[PDB]
Amino acid sequence: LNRLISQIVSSITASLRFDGALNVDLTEFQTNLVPYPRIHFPLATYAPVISAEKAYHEQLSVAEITNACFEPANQMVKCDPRHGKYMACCLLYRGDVVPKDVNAAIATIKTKR
Amino acid sequence: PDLKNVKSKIGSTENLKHQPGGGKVQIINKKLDLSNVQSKCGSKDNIK
Repeated sequence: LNRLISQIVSSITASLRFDGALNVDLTEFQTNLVPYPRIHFPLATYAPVISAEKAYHEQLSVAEITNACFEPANQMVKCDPRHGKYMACCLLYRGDVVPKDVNAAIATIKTKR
Repeated sequence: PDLKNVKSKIGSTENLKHQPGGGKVQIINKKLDLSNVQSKCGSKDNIK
């Protein structure tokens, strides 16, 4: 549990430990995740979240991993976020990630309104 | 227990006076005055 928690915080601070295409500071978070100052506590997700046996039976694109982030079973807080209404989702990438397919993929989620 | 009164803090409940209100636009057009104008060649009266 403490090693998966680590991979979440590593990924949140990737943008300030190494260089990138779109570089999000820890001060930027409040301005996009907090719509009112006490409505300030977002739930966590990370993905892919698979073992070495599985990697070789699924497509691992920016499209696929961004689409899986929304699945209600694979949230790091045990609630069905369908019960409620999203206010702002902050999405944060790492690796072989071309911005055009970040734009496509996040567009597709909204397109599933 | 009893809570007597409690309310939300702070959003759309504190906005209900300020719309905001709109405005009005206008053209952006004129004329010119032609009342001074005569032709600058002028021989045909020389028939006199």
